[PDB]
Amino acid sequence: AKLQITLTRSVIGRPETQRKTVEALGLKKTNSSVVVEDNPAIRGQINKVKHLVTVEEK
Amino acid sequence: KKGVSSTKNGRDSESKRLGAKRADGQFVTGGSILYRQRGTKIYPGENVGRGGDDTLFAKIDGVVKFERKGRDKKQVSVYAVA
Amino acid sequence: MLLPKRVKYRRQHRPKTTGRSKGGNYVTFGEFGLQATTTSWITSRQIESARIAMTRYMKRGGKVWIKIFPHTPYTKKPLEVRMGAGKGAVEGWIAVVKPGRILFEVAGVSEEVAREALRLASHKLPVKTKFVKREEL
RNA sequence: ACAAGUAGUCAGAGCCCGUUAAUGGGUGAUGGCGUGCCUUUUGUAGAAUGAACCGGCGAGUUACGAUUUGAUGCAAGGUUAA
RNA sequence: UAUUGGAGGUAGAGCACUGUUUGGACGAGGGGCCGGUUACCGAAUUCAGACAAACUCCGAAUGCCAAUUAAUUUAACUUGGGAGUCAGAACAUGGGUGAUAAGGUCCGUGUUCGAAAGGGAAACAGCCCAGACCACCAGCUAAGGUCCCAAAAUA
RNA sequence: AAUAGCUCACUAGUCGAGUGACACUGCGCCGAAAAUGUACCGGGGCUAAACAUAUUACCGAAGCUGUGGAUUGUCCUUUGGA
RNA sequence: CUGGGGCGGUCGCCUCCUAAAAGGUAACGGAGGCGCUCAAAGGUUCCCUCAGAAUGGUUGGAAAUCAUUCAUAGAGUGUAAAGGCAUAAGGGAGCUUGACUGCGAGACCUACAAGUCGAGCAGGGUCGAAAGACGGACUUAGUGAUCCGGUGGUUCCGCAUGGAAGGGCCAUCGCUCAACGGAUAAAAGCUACCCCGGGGAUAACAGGCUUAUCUCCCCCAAGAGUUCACAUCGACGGGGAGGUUUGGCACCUCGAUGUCGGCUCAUCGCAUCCUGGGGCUGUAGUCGGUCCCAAGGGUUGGGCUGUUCGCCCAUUAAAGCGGUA
RNA sequence: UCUGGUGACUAUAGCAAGGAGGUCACACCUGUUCCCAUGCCGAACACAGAAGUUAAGCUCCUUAGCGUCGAUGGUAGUCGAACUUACGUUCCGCUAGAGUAGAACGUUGCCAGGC
Ligand SMILES: [Mg+2]
Ligand SMILES: [Mg+2]
Ligand SMILES: [Mg+2]
Ligand SMILES: [Mg+2]
Ligand SMILES: [Mg+2]
Repeated sequence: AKLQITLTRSVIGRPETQRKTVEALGLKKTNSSVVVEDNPAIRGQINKVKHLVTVEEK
Repeated sequence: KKGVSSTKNGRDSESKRLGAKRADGQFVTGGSILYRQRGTKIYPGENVGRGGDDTLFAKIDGVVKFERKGRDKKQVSVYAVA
Repeated sequence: MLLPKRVKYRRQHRPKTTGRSKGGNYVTFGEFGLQATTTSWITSRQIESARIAMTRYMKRGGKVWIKIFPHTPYTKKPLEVRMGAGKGAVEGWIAVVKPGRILFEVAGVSEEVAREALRLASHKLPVKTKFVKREEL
């Protein structure tokens, strides 16, 4: 339904791909966060860069 | 810097940017090259022609679709509804 | 089991030595055999040498099958030369072994004699080995 | 006057002083951190180069023409040169 | 990014082609001799094995091109004025070259340094973590750690 | 130099519980010699202060929060706050 | 250009692999070709299918030609290689000249100049019954800007005017300008008499990395040694240590790090030359050989070469091997 | 579904072996006068016929011997991550090829006569 994503790891030292994905999710700085609606399109991006972020059911 | 030792193979040509030029699903205008080749990796199909250089170009406007011919060949088609 | 009689191209890119045995992992001809557990390049002089050792011990009793053939040529540049100016000339023929490959097969001789012969062969050889019997069951 | 120091900073007792009065000035036992500056380089504490120290002097300006931008006239016209 | 559609022949496998190869069947040619016999030797034909950057009956992962299209983001292109750059470096990974040498050399793909301070690695441009607008004698953590030097478990 | 042959083929009995081999592994041992001074833990030192597998704390940055302050940009006008 | 120059090789085009399954991608990397050829080896219409193999035979060097069933093309395609090809793009045969003129929507490539592919529209053809197909060779090399000069058209300009000389335009010719984006129409050398500006961007010295070579150590144990692998010595092979040699790399030093021998002075390692302790032995003791522990000390004087080294003459208990720019 | 045309489909479609059959359709056939047929053959090609004949080509049925198709599961490889310098290890996706079962002796539109 609704989930919460926070950038827990830094984006320095990661390929441009992973940083672009992080840009697409709308996360700006380390430990920044956003709330978006559960959606296979969004899950595709979280799964691609799960090692930098974390999820919550909020 | 060594001396007299010399090799008889330091030569090559300029590669030709062959291969695909359009994909399944995009609107090509007529004349658009779809696949520059040698011999026939892909034969022309509907509304597609064969250049002198084995080049494949659309006859008319439309979408492009790659398909199978028999058991191991490929052709190309163009369809106009747009 | 020394050299290919002819090859098309004689200066070949060196072989990949990372992974597992594509095949030849079973005793097909022999009764007891010898497989490898590391990887190295095995040269013709080493194979010939391990063979003489094995077959001196068996005292011309039973048969032997060498399962590795030296196919790849290798190059070495002439001495005291700088870098560049082409590729060097062929110095020997090789055949890459990787963990699992059987290197020698034997039959028609008792088990202990075969094990001793393959032991003596193992020391003339640059790869860790293992004694194996014809897989059954 | 038992100490190992690119010489500062930061933390601080003790001792003297008192201002452009403000949460003040001088010195600093002792602790923490800390290899000048320029040039040139992939990279310089560099044992690469340059300067002993102070002071003065010491390097993208001007003429004419083009191009572009800003500004200002007035506009199917605008403008004079000798 | 999710979902469709497609070009291509790498990794891996495989021997159907070009070859490279180890054993075993099976009949036979010039020829041991008198066209000969038998050994063989040059192959034909099989069965089991294997090898390959310039082999492929096969064939991924991923990259790439595009969509009737979605969802999240915020760039993108055109014209004009001004440039600097053409000595790169190391790590990780796919390869050539060398000797499966080099802090080697030449490419591809990231990252970092260059042009990056801060914490860790004793010290240590390139490694790990992380990008410094300016205070504060506030708080939480990452990599690394918690007996003393030296903040934290002699858990 | 013929040979001198006891003991583990072999067990009653000295007497009475065990004893060959095999794999596949976890951690060590040997192989192991170089030049000013320990000198191949940063030092002390460590039988855990090593290693493995869990668990729970805490420290740790100029990262990220907290409070105050610049300076630009985009919004609301909350002409002020975001 | 160049793993410093020099010497050798190379320089433009096409094909293949390296190239990591789009495209692209480098090395003095691994392989080869081109500077043409075809008036049919072009266009079109209609026909036809191949190499080899045996069941084989007038020849039968074997297989020439001929025969017959299988032949996935294993053959041919003018040439290098790679993609293709029985729709045949392969092989005949008949007509033929499209190996057209004027162009081109669009696309590919791409710094530029160039290069590549084009449906279609006119003009006039060829072949075919027609539909159609044909702006060269199955595709991809077979090439060279400009300036200049020549030749043929055109009748555009042409210096008061009419002509003309000269230009312009269109067509074409003349380059191993091959160092192939071509400095000129025209060009080889030595400087130890050298000079200036630069560089550790780049060599000689040593420092650093590596350890191919080099010194030493080991492992396996055929074997020699009466017998006997293992007193000693150890082949074929295999694994290492060291950083003393010959090198490789080009990282500090060219606004200077004096380089070889000898002299003076040493200092440190031990893989020990003597001396001390031992295990051994194919050691009866003296003898020697081997291995282990050992670095405290000691470890000559001369002849010959600049020599280090090495040889030689006398001694000594020994006349050690290396690091230290 | 017969029977003959003519598209369509990756041979699951095919090859072989066996067994039938002619519903006047198909062939083989029988001839060269003709249009024609050449190089080198009336073979072919063209044509004129129908006496013959299921013998073959053909069609229908059987059979997996061959060819073809081919999963599940496991494995190799690999995107990403975290360790690490090992000819590596772990976690997570994706996921071959070979082989094994099996599939399979085709379906099929239209047109014309059939029944
Ligand atoms: Mg200085
Ligand atoms: Mg100094
Ligand atoms: Mg000075
Ligand atoms: Mg000078
Ligand atoms: Mg100086």
